[PDB]
Amino acid sequence: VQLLQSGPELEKPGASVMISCKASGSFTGYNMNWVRQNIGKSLEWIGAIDPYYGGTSYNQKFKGRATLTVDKSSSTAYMHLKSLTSEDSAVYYCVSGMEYWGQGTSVTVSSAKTTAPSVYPLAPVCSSVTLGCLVKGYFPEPVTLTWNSGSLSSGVHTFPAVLQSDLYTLSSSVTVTSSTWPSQSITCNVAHPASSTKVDKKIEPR
Amino acid sequence: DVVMTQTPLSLPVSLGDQASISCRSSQSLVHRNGNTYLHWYLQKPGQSPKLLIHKVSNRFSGVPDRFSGSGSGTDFTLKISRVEAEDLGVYFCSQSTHVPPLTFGAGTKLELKRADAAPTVSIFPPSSEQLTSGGASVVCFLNNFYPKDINVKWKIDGSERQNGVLNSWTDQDSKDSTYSMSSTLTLTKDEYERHNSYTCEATHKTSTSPIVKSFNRN
Amino acid sequence: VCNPLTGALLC
Repeated sequence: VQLLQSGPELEKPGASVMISCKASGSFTGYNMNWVRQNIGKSLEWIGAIDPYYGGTSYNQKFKGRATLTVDKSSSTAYMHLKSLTSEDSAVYYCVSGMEYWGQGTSVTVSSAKTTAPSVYPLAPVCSSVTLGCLVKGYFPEPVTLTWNSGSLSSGVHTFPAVLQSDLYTLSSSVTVTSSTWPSQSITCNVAHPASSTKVDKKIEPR
Repeated sequence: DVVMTQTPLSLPVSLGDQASISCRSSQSLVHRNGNTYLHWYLQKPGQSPKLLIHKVSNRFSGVPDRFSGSGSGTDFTLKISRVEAEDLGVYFCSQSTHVPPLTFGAGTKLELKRADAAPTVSIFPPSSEQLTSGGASVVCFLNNFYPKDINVKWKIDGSERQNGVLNSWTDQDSKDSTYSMSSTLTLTKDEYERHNSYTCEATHKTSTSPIVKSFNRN
Repeated sequence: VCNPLTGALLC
């Protein structure tokens, strides 16, 4: 059993999204259930549909703002989620009979259009040294961040992006020996393809 | 709706340990028809949940012998004998007795134990480039610490600033079992220029006192 | 439809 869900969605507050779940490997023998996973990993069951006959049951919290359907010609289930707000920025799973889960579909709710980040080098104040890079104010995910074009990979912490006031921020630290920097160059490389952003920021002593 | 309380919510163990997770429901999960629709899922990092145990104690297809489910009525337990790396992730209990809605426990994170480690704290003034923008972000990294719980405050000229803080935390490091955190304080450039002393302050199990890193703006 | 994990759901 395999459940293939559609890719990431991006909407403004108030809008709706329609996400799909293509099943393979008896489509009509299992109710298709839908479950939200919120940011702190909690799970909330939204509802389910009987695909032969089309009956539905909803979590009352979602009733009236989510609609489940199927297409038997293509063994595909759908969820239409309306009334989007910031609480709906989450991962949505289809689940066949509560037994087998799809890979999930991300929905991000923000008032922002596609926005380019600013990228800042973080040099230390003034045996090991920690340097940083700040990627401030972009939308949507993802960005790619490397150090020295991927050559410098150990001693790195690149933090998950966080959405705040409609835009993402991400940061990265790298720790190297004092014999390495500033005597050898260290540059953070950032790409945000959605905004046609591609920047290299050399870490220079202040 | 049925409230499913899991304890602990974080469970650090050593490789090869026995792990035990409790799940208590706010009402009985034994249905009129005799069945107890209590199931357990595991979500490994980066993956979707997978069914482990169904109907209290039945192992699903392909699930190792070392997972066992027990309990009855309102009190359930999952036991994971000989924990290995592939077992690490978030365990959820779920009930389908009283529906709609199906409900779930909050998730218990099975994580690795190691020795306590104080964070390595680094603070970064705004870059000269950002200053030309009229915004000012100050960044603090609190890296490679254990245990996971940490609390960070920004103090400006000796006074806490709560607004404008963006925090992010890594999952447990796969190689050394530590945790890391980034905190970024964003101010306008004019606010930034009204004060001179910037401090990142953490509390953590490793010290009785605040852990601090500071700079002066000039 | 009646499914074993879900009891009375849609059943």
